[PDB]
Amino acid sequence: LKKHQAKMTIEREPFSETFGPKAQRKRPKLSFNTVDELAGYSEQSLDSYHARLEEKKLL
Amino acid sequence: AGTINKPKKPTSKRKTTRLRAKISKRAAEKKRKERKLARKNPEWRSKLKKDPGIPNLFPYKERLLQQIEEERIRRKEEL
Amino acid sequence: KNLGMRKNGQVWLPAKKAFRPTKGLTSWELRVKKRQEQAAMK
Amino acid sequence: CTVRIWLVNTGRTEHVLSGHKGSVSCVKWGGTDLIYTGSHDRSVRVWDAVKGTLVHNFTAHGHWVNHIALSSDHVLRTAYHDHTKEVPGTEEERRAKAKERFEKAAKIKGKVAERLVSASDDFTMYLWDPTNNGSKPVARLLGHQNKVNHVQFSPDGTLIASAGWDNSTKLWNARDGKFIKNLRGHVAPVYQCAWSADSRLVVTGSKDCTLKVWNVRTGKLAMDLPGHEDEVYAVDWAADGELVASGGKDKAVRTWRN
Amino acid sequence: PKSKRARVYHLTQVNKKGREAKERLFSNIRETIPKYQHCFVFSVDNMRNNYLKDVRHELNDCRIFFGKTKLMARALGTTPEEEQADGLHRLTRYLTGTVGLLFTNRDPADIESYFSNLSQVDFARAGTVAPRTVTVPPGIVYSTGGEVPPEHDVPVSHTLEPELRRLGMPVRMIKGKVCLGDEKGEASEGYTICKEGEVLDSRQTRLLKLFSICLSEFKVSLLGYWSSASGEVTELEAGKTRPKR
Amino acid sequence: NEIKIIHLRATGGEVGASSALAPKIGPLGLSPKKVGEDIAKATADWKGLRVTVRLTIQNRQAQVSVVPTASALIIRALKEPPRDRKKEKNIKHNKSVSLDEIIEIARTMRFKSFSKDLKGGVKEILGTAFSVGCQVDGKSPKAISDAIEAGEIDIPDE
Amino acid sequence: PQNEYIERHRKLHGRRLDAEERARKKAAREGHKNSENAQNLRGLRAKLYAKQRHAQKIQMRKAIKQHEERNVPSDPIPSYLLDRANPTTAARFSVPIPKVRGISEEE
Amino acid sequence: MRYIHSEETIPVPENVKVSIKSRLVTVEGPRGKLQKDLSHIAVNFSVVKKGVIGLEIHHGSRKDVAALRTVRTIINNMIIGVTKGFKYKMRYVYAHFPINVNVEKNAETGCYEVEIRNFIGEKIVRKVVMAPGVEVEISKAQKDELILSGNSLEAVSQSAADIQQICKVRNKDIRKFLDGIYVSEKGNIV
Amino acid sequence: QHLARLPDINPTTRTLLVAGFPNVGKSSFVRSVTRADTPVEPYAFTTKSLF
Amino acid sequence: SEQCGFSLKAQINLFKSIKPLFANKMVFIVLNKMDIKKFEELDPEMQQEIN
RNA sequence: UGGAAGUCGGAAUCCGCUAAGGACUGUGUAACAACUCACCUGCCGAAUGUACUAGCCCUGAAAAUGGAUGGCGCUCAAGCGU
Ligand SMILES: [Mg+2]
Repeated sequence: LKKHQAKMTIEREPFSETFGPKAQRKRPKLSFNTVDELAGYSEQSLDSYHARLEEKKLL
Repeated sequence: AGTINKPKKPTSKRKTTRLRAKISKRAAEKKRKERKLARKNPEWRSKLKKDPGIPNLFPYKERLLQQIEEERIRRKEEL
Repeated sequence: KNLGMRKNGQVWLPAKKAFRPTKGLTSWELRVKKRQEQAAMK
Repeated sequence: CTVRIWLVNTGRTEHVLSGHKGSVSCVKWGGTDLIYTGSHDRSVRVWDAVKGTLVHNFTAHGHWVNHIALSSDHVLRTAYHDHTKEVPGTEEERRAKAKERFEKAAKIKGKVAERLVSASDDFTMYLWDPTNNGSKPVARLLGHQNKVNHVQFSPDGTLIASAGWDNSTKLWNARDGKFIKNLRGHVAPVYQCAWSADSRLVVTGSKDCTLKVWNVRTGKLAMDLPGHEDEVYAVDWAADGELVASGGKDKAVRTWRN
Repeated sequence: PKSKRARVYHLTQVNKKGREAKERLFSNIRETIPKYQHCFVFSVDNMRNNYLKDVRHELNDCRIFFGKTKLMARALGTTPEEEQADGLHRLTRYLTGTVGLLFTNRDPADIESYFSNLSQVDFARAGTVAPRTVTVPPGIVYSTGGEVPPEHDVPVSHTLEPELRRLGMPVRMIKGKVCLGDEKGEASEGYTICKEGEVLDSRQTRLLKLFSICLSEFKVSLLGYWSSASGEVTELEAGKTRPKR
Repeated sequence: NEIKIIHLRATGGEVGASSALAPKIGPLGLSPKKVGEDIAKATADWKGLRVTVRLTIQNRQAQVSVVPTASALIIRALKEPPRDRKKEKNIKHNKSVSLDEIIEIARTMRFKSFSKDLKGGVKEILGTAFSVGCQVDGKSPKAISDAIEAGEIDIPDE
Repeated sequence: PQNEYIERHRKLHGRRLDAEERARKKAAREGHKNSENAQNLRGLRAKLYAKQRHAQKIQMRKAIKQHEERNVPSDPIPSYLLDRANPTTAARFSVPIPKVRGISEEE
Repeated sequence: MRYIHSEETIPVPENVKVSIKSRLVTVEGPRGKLQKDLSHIAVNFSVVKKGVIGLEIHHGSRKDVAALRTVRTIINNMIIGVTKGFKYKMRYVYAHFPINVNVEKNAETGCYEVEIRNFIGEKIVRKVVMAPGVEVEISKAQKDELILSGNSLEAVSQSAADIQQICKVRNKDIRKFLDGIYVSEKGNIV
Repeated sequence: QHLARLPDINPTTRTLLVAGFPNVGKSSFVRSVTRADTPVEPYAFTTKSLF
Repeated sequence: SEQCGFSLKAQINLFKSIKPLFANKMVFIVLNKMDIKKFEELDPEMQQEIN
């Protein structure tokens, strides 16, 4: 599946329709559906970002 | 380009004997090769070529066509 | 004075005529008659 | 991108179902008078056939929806005709027999609920129960390594067979969508599959110019049917199970018997 | 001649008309001749003539032709031998310049009263004498150029500033506004588009049209009409004075 | 004491048509909710259809009317099933409309038509219906227009 | 600056005062410039220019022909194979290449 | 093809005196005199009519025939210069640094000199010396305008082009930096 | 090109974040308190990117 | 004053909808355009909801 | 479509008035507006337009000591065809 995800996305929606002078993309692709999910996802993302910063600082 | 104020090395129009002989030999070989290809040519050729005809700017084309009709009717009557 | 606008802004330029170096060799009536003969022969 | 409903006696259009952004590639008509469409705009829609209005719109597929199948297709195709070979006398009791067969095929937990499977070019399938689950899929069927061309429920409603472009036919439990076994042996993409009436056997016609009959309870290749000299495009099994028809690029109908 | 202008091929829908349009005009005029009692000739000289659509709509029972002058003259017939009806070749002497034909069944008095009472103020074309002096005031340039007061006027669009400079106004862009000199109306005088009694040129008329100032009037002048019943041409006041060929 | 005429496009049966109007009628002194309610009341006949609405402004109250357009009249005459515009998108007007109500739409649009006769008005309405994408009498409105032009189908005069 | 700042400056201040006429004059000189390039470039640059201009003429002629002809699958496949990328698809047991150039042992 | 005879005509106004000798054209009017040597073009001059100057080429190629149009326009421009004159109006615009323009007339040479300072804040002083016969005036009707007037269209337009080309923005984005001096109007003095 | 024209927002500094519907005065407030050249216009969605 | 083109009820509804994003932050509702309509001119029920 | 009015897109692309005008050729607007092109009329005035063919000329690739139609030089030739 991840062998073909990239070409599958490009076949579903090309580069020119996504960004550029002739782009038709209006809705983004989100991993959240509700405001509560967005808040939880944001706080988990901040925690993961801080953890990775600490790992790179230790390394 | 700065050709006038600073010209480059000239290109010699003076030939050499070796180059002349090689060019003549290769021209004769190409002539023989195209003769062979003309002999072995698979392309279709018409038995009679398409004649261009009478030019339009010729002033007496219409009277010439009148004549041509006259000899074709005369030949049809004679035959 | 002139009433029109010239595109390049050189308003002093005169009203130029067409560059026809072969002008005046043949007449209009003779050319019409030659047109008729040409169409018939074609 | 439209599905038109025609009155056969008059030849006139009653309803036009539009709303798809791509070509509608597959249409089914259920026994609860609902029209299911799958399209190349990656969507599967459920329409009310009486009113001509949209009921459900599923947009879970990631590529072209190639085929859809209902859990009651086998009985809806044959109506009141069955193994008895005798038809009822009048139209009312014939319709009653047809409705009884549809309900017996479509009962879930004692309630009539048609189940809809959709196969797509995103290598996957989705299983839907619009009556009980709404827009939430029952399961996502995963495991094909290439595009899934054809999909079909068994006549007893317990199994689902899928044919893929990864040279494979796969078997799935029709209730929870879990993978069961892989029918391996084709060497070119499998185009069509068809069930037997007793749900023991599935026949698959592929691009490798062959038909293969698979025993699904044992999981093995029961029979191999060569003879086509080119690609096989259409395969059907008779409702009484006597004959199998195949047709394809070799221009000749081939009929197969025991 | 290797050195020549590259002729532009237009990738547009509408093509050139040719002889088919001329024959169609001939056939339409010759088929509208027998259906009407009077044929008026009218003139609209040095006028925009976009109100002839409204004239056609208001005179829905009449037929109006506004094609080529020579083509309409040849459709009617310039000599008694080739004329379509008796006495039509007398009517062709008015067909010079910008003319039109009006086939009608009404009495001529209604037509004359209608075209005497029809008045429409119009944008002046080049060659017209300016009736008054028009001056854009110094400061911020507005849409009408000072015809309506600025408290009711709207600032002119910023996309017209290169066109105003090309037409000769020394305007500039100040913080998104088109201004004549300074924003406070200083360091410059007003811009006189035209003076009273001055023959307008095309640049001045273009400036007037951009500023939506109308200095002329759309008038349809009837020269003369041919009646089929008497087979004769009656001349009118405008056709009495207009030159004929 | 002046009259201000404002033209807009609205969908019948909604209030949010005044969302774009409220920037400009605010300085004019109009109430956005009042003019939205007036627009909805005037366009309740044209539910689900994009229609043209004229507002006349005098003494800081608005009078709201609906200007008939050929496309809106044809889509209304198609008698499509009701739908929710947020969930039913990319629809097509592929139903059929009869030539008699096409003539009725032409009679309604005579006040805008510059054509000399009702035959020309009917042909304009047929071209508009062809652009919409519907059928006339089960056939293509271009085909009925060609039949009317060639004389197979007659149109009543006025 | 941020976002479309050059467009905002373009809207607030315009162009240079000679930009339109200057671009018009350059586009007018473009024909003489093309002829000078055709007659004056040398070497590989000239060869690439001539090849590019030949291609431009070919596509221009194709576009003109299509605009002239504005006012005027192959093999049967099933519906599930429609709209996909399908191949075009076009005793003496002789091989396609019966004879090739022989190779000596020294080569 | 060689054309046997080709002819051009130049009308001359009543207040103009034209003297042509050995293809040296001297045109005199109310505003002064202009002089142009046209001996690089093979042309026969004549007086075909009172107030009309005739130009002939005999047995000339197409290029030689076409050169007569250039000669006609040059002489007509000389006539327009000595009757009505030529006038070029230039506007200098700036964003932040005001452009300081000083116009002087040099005593020993008789030509005008234009000094430009503070162009985009530069400390250099640009100096352009006008062609003789060209008068430069800082306008009083409008803001930030120069007026270059004269009898020679060549001299007036060349002086305007020199003023335009000395103030070039260098190594900066020309979409953003709009500073410069540009020709705004071209016409006749009268 | 879009990344080159993107504004620089430090996510760990002192920041006022102005939000709401269109046409309520957000860009007017930002113009009045800062030096940013965000346009102020009477139509909705005048501002289409973060300033 | 509702000259933005949206109802104040919808403004309160949007604020309540995006309130879960506003945790661990400070929130200030700024009522703009007091030159058009004051808060006291608003009816008591809407003022009560805002409070 | 947040907005999209011929001119961000997808598909259709008809009728009227016509003298003629695309459900639009480009510039432009957030969207409009505005300008422009296709096409038509008025002025003017007599020959033109397009594509190919044949000649001669330019380009159609060049390194490295300073140099070669044999050299000077030659331009209605002292070059090219008869
Ligand atoms: Mg705003």
